[PDB]
Amino acid sequence: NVEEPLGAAFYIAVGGIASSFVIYNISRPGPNGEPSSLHKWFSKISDYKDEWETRNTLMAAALEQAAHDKHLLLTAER
Amino acid sequence: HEIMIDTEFAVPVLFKLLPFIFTISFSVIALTLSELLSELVIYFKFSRFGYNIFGFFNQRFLIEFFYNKYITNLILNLGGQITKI
Amino acid sequence: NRVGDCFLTVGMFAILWSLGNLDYATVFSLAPYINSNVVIIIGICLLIGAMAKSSQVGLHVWLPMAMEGPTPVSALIHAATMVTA
Amino acid sequence: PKDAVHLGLKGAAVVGGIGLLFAAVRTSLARKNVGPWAIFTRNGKLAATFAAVGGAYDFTRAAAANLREKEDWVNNGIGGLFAGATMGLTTGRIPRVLGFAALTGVVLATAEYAGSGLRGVFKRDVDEYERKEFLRKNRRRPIEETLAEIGEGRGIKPPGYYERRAQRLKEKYGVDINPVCADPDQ
Amino acid sequence: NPPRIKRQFRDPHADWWDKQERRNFGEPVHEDHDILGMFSPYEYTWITPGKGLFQIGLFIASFLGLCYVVKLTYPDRVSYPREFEGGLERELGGAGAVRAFLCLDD
Amino acid sequence: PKIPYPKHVWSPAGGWYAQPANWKQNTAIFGLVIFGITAMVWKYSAEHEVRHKMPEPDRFYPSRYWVKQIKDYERAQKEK
Amino acid sequence: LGAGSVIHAVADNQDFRKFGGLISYLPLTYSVMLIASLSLVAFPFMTGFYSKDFILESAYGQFSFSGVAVYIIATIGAIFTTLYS
Amino acid sequence: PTPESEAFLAKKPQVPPTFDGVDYEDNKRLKQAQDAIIREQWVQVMMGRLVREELSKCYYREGVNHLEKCGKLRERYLQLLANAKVKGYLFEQQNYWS
Amino acid sequence: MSLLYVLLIIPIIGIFLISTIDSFYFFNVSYYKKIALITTILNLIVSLIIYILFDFSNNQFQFIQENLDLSFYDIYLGVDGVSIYFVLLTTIIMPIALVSNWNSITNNIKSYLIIMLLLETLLLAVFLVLDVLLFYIFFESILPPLFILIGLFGSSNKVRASFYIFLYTLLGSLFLLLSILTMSSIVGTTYFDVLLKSSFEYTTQLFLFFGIFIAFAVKTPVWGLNSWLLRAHVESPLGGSIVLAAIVLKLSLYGVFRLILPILPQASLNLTYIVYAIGAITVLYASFSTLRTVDVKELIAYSSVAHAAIYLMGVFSNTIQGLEGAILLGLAHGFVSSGLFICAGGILYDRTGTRLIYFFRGLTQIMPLFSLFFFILCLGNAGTPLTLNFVGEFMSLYGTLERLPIAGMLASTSIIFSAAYSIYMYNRIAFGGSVSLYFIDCFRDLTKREFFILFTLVSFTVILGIYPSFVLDGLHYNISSVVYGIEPNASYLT
Amino acid sequence: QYDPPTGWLWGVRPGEKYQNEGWEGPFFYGFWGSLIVFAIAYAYKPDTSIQTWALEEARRRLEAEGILEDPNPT
Repeated sequence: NVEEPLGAAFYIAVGGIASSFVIYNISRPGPNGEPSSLHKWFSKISDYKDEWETRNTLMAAALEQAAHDKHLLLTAER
Repeated sequence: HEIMIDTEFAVPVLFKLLPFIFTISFSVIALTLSELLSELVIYFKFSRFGYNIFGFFNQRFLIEFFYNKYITNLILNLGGQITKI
Repeated sequence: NRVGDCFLTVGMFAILWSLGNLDYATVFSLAPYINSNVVIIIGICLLIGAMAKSSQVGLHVWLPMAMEGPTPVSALIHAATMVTA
Repeated sequence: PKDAVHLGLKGAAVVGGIGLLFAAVRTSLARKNVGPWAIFTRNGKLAATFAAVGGAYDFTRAAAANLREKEDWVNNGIGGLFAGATMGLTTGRIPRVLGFAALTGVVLATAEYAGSGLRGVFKRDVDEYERKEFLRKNRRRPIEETLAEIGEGRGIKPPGYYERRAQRLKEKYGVDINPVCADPDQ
Repeated sequence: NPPRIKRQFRDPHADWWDKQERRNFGEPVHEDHDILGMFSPYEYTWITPGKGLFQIGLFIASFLGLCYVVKLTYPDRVSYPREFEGGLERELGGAGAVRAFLCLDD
Repeated sequence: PKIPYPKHVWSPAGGWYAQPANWKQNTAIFGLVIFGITAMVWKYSAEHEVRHKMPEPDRFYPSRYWVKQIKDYERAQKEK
Repeated sequence: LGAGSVIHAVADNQDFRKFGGLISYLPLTYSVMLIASLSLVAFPFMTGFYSKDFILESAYGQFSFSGVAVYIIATIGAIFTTLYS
Repeated sequence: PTPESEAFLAKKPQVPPTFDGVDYEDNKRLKQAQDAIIREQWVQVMMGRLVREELSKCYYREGVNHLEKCGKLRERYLQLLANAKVKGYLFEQQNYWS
Repeated sequence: MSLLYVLLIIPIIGIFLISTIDSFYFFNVSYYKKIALITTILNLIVSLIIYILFDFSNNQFQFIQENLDLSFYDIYLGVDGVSIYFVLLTTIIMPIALVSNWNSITNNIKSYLIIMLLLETLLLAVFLVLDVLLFYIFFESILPPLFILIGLFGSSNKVRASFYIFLYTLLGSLFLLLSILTMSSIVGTTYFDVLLKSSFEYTTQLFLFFGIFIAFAVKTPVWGLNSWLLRAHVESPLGGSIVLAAIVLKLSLYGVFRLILPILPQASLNLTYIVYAIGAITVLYASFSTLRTVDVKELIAYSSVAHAAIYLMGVFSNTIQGLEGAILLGLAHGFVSSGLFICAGGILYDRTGTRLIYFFRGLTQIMPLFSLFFFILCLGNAGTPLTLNFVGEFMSLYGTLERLPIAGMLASTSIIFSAAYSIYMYNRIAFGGSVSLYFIDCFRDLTKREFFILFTLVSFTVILGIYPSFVLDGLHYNISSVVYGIEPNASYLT
Repeated sequence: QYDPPTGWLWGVRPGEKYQNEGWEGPFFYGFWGSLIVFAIAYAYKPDTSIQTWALEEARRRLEAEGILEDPNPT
């Protein structure tokens, strides 16, 4: 009559459900107030208000001008 | 197309009670043709005509027989054509 | 039962195409005002899907074969609940 | 209107004349002496083969032109198929008559649609700089250009599509379009 | 290639290396060995499909026979179509939906 | 009798005739886990079960004792 | 479930050709299977009576060709149900 | 009405949803025009989802009398269903009409 | 420095470390596998951080880096909604592919590990570059490492398999190259921002479509052009067979979102009936043959041809639902297909040495855990709900149906036929008898390594099938830019 | 009667124990650990989907109609 341990899988499944319940409750932004500090930090690091538009527009223009130069050189009259 | 009111009123009494009549009549006959007469079933199961319809309905209208050789085997042979040829 | 689900899946595709959703509230509130032909298309697909799981005269062969399983399975699934879906 | 028969002999003579050349070269590279007149004894089946293809290509490519009265890439396709087909009959295999007909017809069709620059490509005679600039900077076309040549529908529903649909359905099915009022009020 | 026969038709009671499959170990196999074994579509050997199609056709003849009999002698309706005040106009969806019976042709 | 089977095969559903010596102690533990999250499902349901009709006060309706969307209605109607 | 107790009582036999006389051996099983059989045949005043028999009345109650036709189609089905029962 | 939050200030298009009078050589303008076209299409479609939600609430509220008490949303949803659809910016960016 | 270049350079550090430890310290071959495994997980960490900074409703490419050093060929990296999930899938799959082949690779471990790390950098560059010539440079750069990987670590027919993949890919690509070159001549560049606002002539679009479609049809693969996959997916080692079926096949699906839909709008609309004819023919033919396939590996490999046709039809739907479901299908397929190759090429093959389904039967009696995961994996291959495969299957079939009903109807027979071969293969291996009598030596069940890589794969396909909003959320705004059409009353507003 | 549960998980016999191969630490603490840490961090990632932006505008557009009685009467 060997005994059976509950086993790590029992705690991984139970702990996963328990952790999900715990984490979800603390993740709420409150009743109607401002989002918690952790939410604000995530917004701050991923701010990128106009970072990519400025960088992207400069790159397209630089390669527009490249193309005009290439066109002028390969279409040069023989 | 609601038929509730006519079902309770328009149907003649005989038709409403008919399945009860047909059930008692056909259940005593089934009892009468088994342990009371019980040869007629054996006569029928060896009559040439009754033999075929016994096997027609025992074999489920032959539907499964035609499903295998015309649907699943054909699907299986189509695959064989593609893999080999 | 997948042969039925093919038509069931296609029937839901017809519902999404003509209504933009398939919630019961949205499908049934708008049904009287919808094209009569698309209702026929949708209903035919629902009928073919229902024909397979309720094992009607076309897609019926799987049901008597389901008796290979244990008898309590035959009572709960192949007699009173799944076939009634 | 071109003489297919008169052209066909010229095509056979030119291509088959090359056949006599390779026939004469194969004769000179023969280890066993067989005589000068062996050019038409055993090497004849090479010049005859080559002139057979030239006439088969030129006649059919000319004959197809007279049937439709238009000179384009396709005429060399049919001539290629029959040139390829006639190269098969020497082998004697039905797979080979089609295999060569496929090869020669596609090659010769491809060089006419493209206009292979073997004898020289087309001359633009125009400013190459402005041809590139015009294609690159043309970014909006009038809607009539796409609509006339991709059609209307299949998600292409320009303004006024529904009114056009009502008239188009009326002439083909004879039904007035009027969806229901979907509301007890109004 | 051995003769192409489903392995359904071998002896269940013979000595088999694989009793479940009904096959001996060195036994040669067909190029359709995959779809000739025990786990494969059953081969129903009741009757030839030529006769089989005939028997089903008689049932179709019988089914159509009852259809004709009912069509010749089936009772006429007993009650007039129920009249509905206003034809259930508003509460069946308005004029944009189907209405009920109201003073129409019969 | 009892079908012979390998003792080297590990199954999550138990195996062949698998009954642990502690079956009752572990059934108790799992039954508490099932009850524990079923109550959590009960708590979540009572807060988000939405109705458009209010049951009569004199009528059997055990939902009235936990579900919020009508629990507040009863006390709101208790103001006149 | 009643049949399931029959198969369990015998050595898991499922062929009718090997049964009979089991009424004195399965008194509760026979009684419940008899109750279930009368409800299936729609013997009057039983659970199955109120449901299935009313479909038959409704079928004829719909005073159409198809309704009366399938009342006939279903009345043979009622007859042969009694026979298998 | 509900005030716009900081979420609906960063992504609010600053330009009308048109490709008219836009220089495709200005990358920022072309992208802003493309963005504005997409946001308008998505709003009309999400207008369908919201209207679909009161029609759902009306349906289970009314029951028998939904066919005569929930028709205001049935047209409102049907109009949005027949008009709103995310179709992109690509056809207008390449063709001009009227 | 951009995080996108961090993605590319980390696997090169692993190549440098693996090739150099022998000089730094007879090093044990276990250390290289730990270096190679740790390298791939660090790469996943950067991808998870990129996805957490990613903006789901931005039209400009993100995580770009200024260059201002214009050469003739330069490498520009960017990421938007469509390409990010393909990036995450390469990073999620590569650690599993290494752990899958942990004990099976017995010789040339540096060579095996260095090629896989090189393939990760090359495969990720495909979804990250911002240029169509850059796209082709990396799409075709994987050919040498894949050629050498198959011949060094392949099975008996490895030489033929390694010759088939290189030659088909080289040939189809040279047709794509001729199209990419014609575009660069017309526009002057293939940088995405410049090239996307180009409107080619319709006749040019037609000849540009062909060649591009010739290439992608060979790499989809469509039926009749699929002989290379069956030779190369089967003969390839399990790790390389995972990369070939989970990531390599998905480069042409992502290539439609960059090379066909935004720059060939009219041709795609007009030639849809050709594509849907090939796709529907592919679904039917790829399904009947995989019913008759007796190699278990060849059977799993060739079902991919059947699913690749489904999301190829969904990518030509011109429907936001079909396009998204196509990405979901190609994403879910790379999970289930990876697991099935592990189950067949890794678990059956390593124990038996044979791939013939004839020798397998009733493994449930001995391997309870294998049958557990192999059944969920076959349910995913059959497109059962609560699996991301169902959601991708369902959405791309609706788009296919709404675009061409009859083609969508014929394509919608995969609900029947894919289930037909997934359960037929399952019931012959796991079920259908007690235990195969050719097993004179009892087997062991799933090891911890076999259990974890399978459990991870069925986890991704199930969580994402219960909440597909994790992928669908960042995919909505950017695919809105690849649809072609207008409404009669929602266009040209003033 | 019933039998006690038996079997060798991972194929490790009762006499012996499981032996680490070298992939366990990287897989559990690295790949799985990162995926969990990513999950909690995802719960704080700000919403950037086009719907929640468009629901806000569409809410106002339907508010300026007979639908969706707005909180303020302006």
